[PDB]
Amino acid sequence: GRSTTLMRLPKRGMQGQVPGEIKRPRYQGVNLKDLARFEGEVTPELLVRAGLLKKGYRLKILGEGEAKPLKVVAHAFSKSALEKLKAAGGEPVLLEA
Amino acid sequence: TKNGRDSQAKRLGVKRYEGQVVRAGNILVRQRGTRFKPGKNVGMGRDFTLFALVDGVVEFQDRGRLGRYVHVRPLA
Amino acid sequence: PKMKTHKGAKKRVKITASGKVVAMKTGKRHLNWQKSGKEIRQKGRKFVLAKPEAERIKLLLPY
Amino acid sequence: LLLECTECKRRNYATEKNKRNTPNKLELRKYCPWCRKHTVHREV
RNA sequence: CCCCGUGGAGCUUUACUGCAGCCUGGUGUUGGCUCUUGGUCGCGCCGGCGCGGCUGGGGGCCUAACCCUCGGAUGGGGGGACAGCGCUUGGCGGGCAGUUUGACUGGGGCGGUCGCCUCCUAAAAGGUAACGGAGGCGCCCAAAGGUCCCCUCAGGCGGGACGGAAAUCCGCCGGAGAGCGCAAGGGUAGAAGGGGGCCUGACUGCGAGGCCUGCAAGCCGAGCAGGGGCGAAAGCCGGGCCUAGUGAACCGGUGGU
RNA sequence: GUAAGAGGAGGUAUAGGGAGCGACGCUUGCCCGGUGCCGGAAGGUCAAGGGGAGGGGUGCAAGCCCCGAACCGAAGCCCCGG
RNA sequence: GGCGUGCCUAUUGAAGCAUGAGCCGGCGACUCACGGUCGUGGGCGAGCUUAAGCCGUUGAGGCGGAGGCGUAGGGAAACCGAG
RNA sequence: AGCCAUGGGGGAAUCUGGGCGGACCACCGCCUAAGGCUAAGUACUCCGGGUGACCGAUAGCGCACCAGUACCGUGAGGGAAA
RNA sequence: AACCUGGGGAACUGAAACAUCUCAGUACCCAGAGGAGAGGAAAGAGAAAUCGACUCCCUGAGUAGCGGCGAGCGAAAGGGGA
Ligand SMILES: [Mg+2]
Ligand SMILES: [Mg+2]
Ligand SMILES: [Mg+2]
Ligand SMILES: [Mg+2]
Ligand SMILES: [Mg+2]
Ligand SMILES: [Mg+2]
Ligand SMILES: [Mg+2]
Ligand SMILES: [Mg+2]
Ligand SMILES: [Mg+2]
Ligand SMILES: [Mg+2]
Ligand SMILES: [Mg+2]
Ligand SMILES: [Mg+2]
Ligand SMILES: [Mg+2]
Ligand SMILES: [Mg+2]
Ligand SMILES: [Mg+2]
Ligand SMILES: [Mg+2]
Ligand SMILES: [Mg+2]
Ligand SMILES: [Mg+2]
Ligand SMILES: [Mg+2]
Ligand SMILES: [Mg+2]
Ligand SMILES: [Mg+2]
Ligand SMILES: [Mg+2]
Ligand SMILES: [Mg+2]
Ligand SMILES: [Mg+2]
Ligand SMILES: [Mg+2]
Ligand SMILES: [Mg+2]
Ligand SMILES: [Mg+2]
Ligand SMILES: [Mg+2]
Ligand SMILES: [Mg+2]
Ligand SMILES: [Mg+2]
Ligand SMILES: [Mg+2]
Ligand SMILES: [Mg+2]
Ligand SMILES: [Mg+2]
Ligand SMILES: [Mg+2]
Ligand SMILES: [Mg+2]
Ligand SMILES: [Mg+2]
Ligand SMILES: [Mg+2]
Ligand SMILES: [Mg+2]
Ligand SMILES: [Mg+2]
Ligand SMILES: [Mg+2]
Ligand SMILES: [Mg+2]
Ligand SMILES: [Mg+2]
Ligand SMILES: [Mg+2]
Ligand SMILES: [Mg+2]
Ligand SMILES: [Mg+2]
Ligand SMILES: [Mg+2]
Ligand SMILES: [Mg+2]
Ligand SMILES: [Mg+2]
Ligand SMILES: [Mg+2]
Ligand SMILES: [Mg+2]
Ligand SMILES: [Mg+2]
Ligand SMILES: [Mg+2]
Ligand SMILES: [Mg+2]
Ligand SMILES: [Mg+2]
Ligand SMILES: [Mg+2]
Ligand SMILES: [Mg+2]
Ligand SMILES: [Mg+2]
Ligand SMILES: [Mg+2]
Ligand SMILES: [Mg+2]
Ligand SMILES: [Mg+2]
Ligand SMILES: [Mg+2]
Ligand SMILES: [Mg+2]
Ligand SMILES: [Mg+2]
Ligand SMILES: [Mg+2]
Ligand SMILES: [Mg+2]
Ligand SMILES: [Mg+2]
Ligand SMILES: [Mg+2]
Ligand SMILES: [Mg+2]
Ligand SMILES: [Mg+2]
Ligand SMILES: [Mg+2]
Ligand SMILES: [Mg+2]
Ligand SMILES: [Mg+2]
Ligand SMILES: [Mg+2]
Ligand SMILES: [Mg+2]
Ligand SMILES: [Mg+2]
Ligand SMILES: [Mg+2]
Ligand SMILES: [Mg+2]
Ligand SMILES: [Mg+2]
Ligand SMILES: [Mg+2]
Ligand SMILES: [Mg+2]
Ligand SMILES: [Mg+2]
Ligand SMILES: [Mg+2]
Ligand SMILES: [Mg+2]
Ligand SMILES: [Mg+2]
Ligand SMILES: [Mg+2]
Ligand SMILES: [Mg+2]
Ligand SMILES: [Mg+2]
Ligand SMILES: [Mg+2]
Ligand SMILES: [Mg+2]
Ligand SMILES: [Mg+2]
Ligand SMILES: [Mg+2]
Ligand SMILES: [Mg+2]
Ligand SMILES: [Mg+2]
Ligand SMILES: [Mg+2]
Ligand SMILES: [Mg+2]
Ligand SMILES: [Mg+2]
Ligand SMILES: [Mg+2]
Ligand SMILES: [Mg+2]
Ligand SMILES: [Mg+2]
Ligand SMILES: [Mg+2]
Ligand SMILES: [Mg+2]
Ligand SMILES: [Mg+2]
Ligand SMILES: [Mg+2]
Ligand SMILES: [Mg+2]
Ligand SMILES: [Mg+2]
Ligand SMILES: [Mg+2]
Ligand SMILES: [Mg+2]
Ligand SMILES: [Mg+2]
Ligand SMILES: [Mg+2]
Ligand SMILES: [Mg+2]
Ligand SMILES: [Mg+2]
Ligand SMILES: [Mg+2]
Ligand SMILES: [Mg+2]
Ligand SMILES: [Mg+2]
Ligand SMILES: [Mg+2]
Ligand SMILES: [Mg+2]
Ligand SMILES: [Mg+2]
Ligand SMILES: [Mg+2]
Ligand SMILES: [Mg+2]
Ligand SMILES: [Mg+2]
Ligand SMILES: [Mg+2]
Ligand SMILES: [Mg+2]
Ligand SMILES: [Mg+2]
Ligand SMILES: [Mg+2]
Ligand SMILES: [Mg+2]
Ligand SMILES: [Mg+2]
Ligand SMILES: [Mg+2]
Ligand SMILES: [Mg+2]
Ligand SMILES: [Mg+2]
Ligand SMILES: [Mg+2]
Ligand SMILES: [Mg+2]
Ligand SMILES: [Mg+2]
Ligand SMILES: [Mg+2]
Ligand SMILES: [Mg+2]
Ligand SMILES: [Mg+2]
Ligand SMILES: [Mg+2]
Ligand SMILES: [Mg+2]
Ligand SMILES: [Mg+2]
Ligand SMILES: [Mg+2]
Ligand SMILES: [Mg+2]
Ligand SMILES: [Mg+2]
Ligand SMILES: [Mg+2]
Ligand SMILES: [Mg+2]
Ligand SMILES: [Mg+2]
Ligand SMILES: [Mg+2]
Ligand SMILES: [Mg+2]
Ligand SMILES: [Mg+2]
Repeated sequence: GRSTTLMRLPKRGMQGQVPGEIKRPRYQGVNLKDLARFEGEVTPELLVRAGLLKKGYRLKILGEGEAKPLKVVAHAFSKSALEKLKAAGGEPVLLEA
Repeated sequence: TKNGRDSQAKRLGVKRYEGQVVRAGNILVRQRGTRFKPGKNVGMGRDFTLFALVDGVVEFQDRGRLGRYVHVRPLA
Repeated sequence: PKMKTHKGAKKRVKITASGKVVAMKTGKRHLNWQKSGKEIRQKGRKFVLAKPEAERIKLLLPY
Repeated sequence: LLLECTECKRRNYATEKNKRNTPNKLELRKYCPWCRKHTVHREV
């Protein structure tokens, strides 16, 4: 009946705009721990065919886990993620065009 | 008439007591003026709020002329 | 059918990865004029709520 | 009167309160910006 | 009847907000000739004269749009680029329409009050009601702030040119009955009070841990890093002895990354 | 009545609408500050629109586009009087 | 002979001079759809699951991964990522 | 605040044409307004049939029965029992 | 009977008052179509040097966004189908 707890305030900037959302590339965080699970040649094709991509626009391996030896084609690598695979594998970056 | 008036209670006075274990910074006692003085390992703020500076036990020490002091004896 | 997310509360409250609800500190935009540097700084950060935290959860549910 | 101090050769403000008629027209008190450290702050 | 419900309806107006209606500028329907003032482009002539398109305005005449009318007239008469009508401007606008018109309250109305601080009520923790008793706040200050050093009252009695209940000065007694910007209270001279010297920590980036608390909010804060002030230094400074001096969110203003 | 139109009236200020008072007799005083209505070619304010000093965006450029001062702009309200 | 103030409702309080009910029979009030949250029975597991629809059947199922939830968070965002 | 549509005013060009890609400008790309027609997949159920962890005469349609009837109302309309 | 298309178009109610807003282009009045009706071969979509009429279902998605940024309201591209 009083001022709802709506007394809190919208910091959220970019909260909207007439034409709406901007089409920008979406990077899916995929950990190299689950990546090391299977072995061969990991590419976006495989991770989406069965795993943790789900048609997400881009792939970006990263984080905890221990890197198996293999070529890992991704669209982006974490600085720390580039270390694990460099220490026993190849760093195949993304496309470009 | 013209009376019904009063500022809400401030809930001051002795917050911690002698023989109580205290962390670092716990307000030991909130007060109006200097009803209590600082002491060993005990600072105070703008409102005369007394609060621990170390970890330990509270103790009160009356000293007639000087007044009433409160300190914390460190230990671990 | 299909609860609608309360937009007004999404536009001002993010739910944490665990289950907590965070939001910005109140009273920092208007009342201001000259308040201790402590105040305006204390007001910069975000906090957690309590019981109504569960209330607000029940809106951004599909979210 | 609500006062606001500016920084020299820069763009920084600060909370203040000047006096209208009371003996106080300008404000030449020093202060500390974020860029570098310590520079005089005029009223403006 | 009476009260209550964020019920209804009829009615009122200088309640709010529309609407019809009426007034009004531009423009379309909308045309001709002429006189007069301002402008405008080119030329003949020393800011002005002569010519044309375009004109803005003002006065006049015209007829063929448009309107009225006359023995059914492809016409005559009257009016006439006005009126009417379309779009658009602003204004008057209970004729009409939709609604608003707080709560507490020893029934309601009238009166009074509505948030913040101090004291009492309050029953020796905290808390605690009444249209209980009694007062304040919606500010003030670049010195009334920081720091260094220095000084200590009010009053009573005695004594002193103006003055003496009380100006100012010397003396003796004088632990706080003064002062602390302002209410009250707690506190305080072993300063928080009075006075100088240097200065602007009425800094930025933070915040261990607590008081208070239904939520939100309010409150205290050591210590850390940066750069700085006062002091030989240990050290103090993140505004004023402290408790009031205020306003969630929304919408919008100005300056920056 | 949206309109066409109709009532007014197939009437014409000795008529038609509105308002108040209310046969008839004797009478109907003072106050225009406020409100209303009436009058007032000046002046103040005022919308669209006309105007365009000056300013901005972009482009290699000619340009395109936007912002905008003075000044001309009704009724209304202010003002003046009944 | 002993004892003994109807039922319901509403209430601080009802046998109440508070409400409702002449009596009987029948009718009569917490449901469903979608989404949500907790619990619970069970299937599978870093995976789990299908929607329209197509094929079959005529009280038969199967197919269909498009898509959804989950495997990473933090920040307004750019971005970064076990931070 | 674009795109689409258009009541009012101004008012073009025919591929060196013209519209669009969220103000505007340049760049890159898209599409060709101001004429018309076009089956199927889709909606519904007065009508026929089939089926029901649908009802069984206070139910089920208002009507299992000569019911939109009797009766009611100026009328629109209301509307049983059995 | 209902379905459909166009022209016109409410209020209760919600917002715990109410005026924008909501109810809702719903109710309903009207004109027209037919076993359907509408729509329909890009002056399209919108970021892929990609798609390729129209309708219908699943999804996208309670997303994007709109909003006294209240109450609420709520797309499209794309993907799976007829
Ligand atoms: Mg309120
Ligand atoms: Mg009281
Ligand atoms: Mg009190
Ligand atoms: Mg301090
Ligand atoms: Mg202090
Ligand atoms: Mg955690
Ligand atoms: Mg702002
Ligand atoms: Mg202010
Ligand atoms: Mg400060
Ligand atoms: Mg900051
Ligand atoms: Mg989702
Ligand atoms: Mg109420
Ligand atoms: Mg009501
Ligand atoms: Mg009412
Ligand atoms: Mg009402
Ligand atoms: Mg009415
Ligand atoms: Mg008025
Ligand atoms: Mg109207
Ligand atoms: Mg009109
Ligand atoms: Mg006009
Ligand atoms: Mg007009
Ligand atoms: Mg004209
Ligand atoms: Mg003239
Ligand atoms: Mg002329
Ligand atoms: Mg003249
Ligand atoms: Mg001239
Ligand atoms: Mg000239
Ligand atoms: Mg001349
Ligand atoms: Mg001449
Ligand atoms: Mg001329
Ligand atoms: Mg004439
Ligand atoms: Mg004529
Ligand atoms: Mg004539
Ligand atoms: Mg004339
Ligand atoms: Mg005219
Ligand atoms: Mg018009
Ligand atoms: Mg108007
Ligand atoms: Mg209404
Ligand atoms: Mg209403
Ligand atoms: Mg009341
Ligand atoms: Mg009374
Ligand atoms: Mg009153
Ligand atoms: Mg007192
Ligand atoms: Mg007490
Ligand atoms: Mg007490
Ligand atoms: Mg007690
Ligand atoms: Mg109590
Ligand atoms: Mg009393
Ligand atoms: Mg001084
Ligand atoms: Mg002072
Ligand atoms: Mg002073
Ligand atoms: Mg004396
Ligand atoms: Mg004396
Ligand atoms: Mg003397
Ligand atoms: Mg003298
Ligand atoms: Mg004192
Ligand atoms: Mg001090
Ligand atoms: Mg002194
Ligand atoms: Mg002083
Ligand atoms: Mg000093
Ligand atoms: Mg804390
Ligand atoms: Mg709290
Ligand atoms: Mg304070
Ligand atoms: Mg240095
Ligand atoms: Mg301090
Ligand atoms: Mg103070
Ligand atoms: Mg001081
Ligand atoms: Mg206090
Ligand atoms: Mg609001
Ligand atoms: Mg009309
Ligand atoms: Mg007539
Ligand atoms: Mg007649
Ligand atoms: Mg007559
Ligand atoms: Mg008359
Ligand atoms: Mg009269
Ligand atoms: Mg009389
Ligand atoms: Mg006489
Ligand atoms: Mg008279
Ligand atoms: Mg008279
Ligand atoms: Mg007289
Ligand atoms: Mg008058
Ligand atoms: Mg007047
Ligand atoms: Mg004038
Ligand atoms: Mg203009
Ligand atoms: Mg112009
Ligand atoms: Mg220029
Ligand atoms: Mg110019
Ligand atoms: Mg340029
Ligand atoms: Mg000027
Ligand atoms: Mg005028
Ligand atoms: Mg006058
Ligand atoms: Mg017996
Ligand atoms: Mg009870
Ligand atoms: Mg009885
Ligand atoms: Mg009774
Ligand atoms: Mg009763
Ligand atoms: Mg009952
Ligand atoms: Mg009875
Ligand atoms: Mg009965
Ligand atoms: Mg669903
Ligand atoms: Mg459910
Ligand atoms: Mg829960
Ligand atoms: Mg479950
Ligand atoms: Mg089990
Ligand atoms: Mg579905
Ligand atoms: Mg087959
Ligand atoms: Mg089949
Ligand atoms: Mg069979
Ligand atoms: Mg997640
Ligand atoms: Mg870590
Ligand atoms: Mg047009
Ligand atoms: Mg041509
Ligand atoms: Mg040609
Ligand atoms: Mg040609
Ligand atoms: Mg060509
Ligand atoms: Mg050509
Ligand atoms: Mg664009
Ligand atoms: Mg190219
Ligand atoms: Mg296109
Ligand atoms: Mg064509
Ligand atoms: Mg078909
Ligand atoms: Mg049938
Ligand atoms: Mg029977
Ligand atoms: Mg029977
Ligand atoms: Mg039959
Ligand atoms: Mg028969
Ligand atoms: Mg009957
Ligand atoms: Mg009858
Ligand atoms: Mg009936
Ligand atoms: Mg309404
Ligand atoms: Mg509301
Ligand atoms: Mg009402
Ligand atoms: Mg609508
Ligand atoms: Mg319509
Ligand atoms: Mg068909
Ligand atoms: Mg067809
Ligand atoms: Mg067709
Ligand atoms: Mg068509
Ligand atoms: Mg067609
Ligand atoms: Mg389409
Ligand atoms: Mg369908
Ligand atoms: Mg769904
Ligand atoms: Mg919207
Ligand atoms: Mg809407
Ligand atoms: Mg709608
Ligand atoms: Mg699709
Ligand atoms: Mg498709």
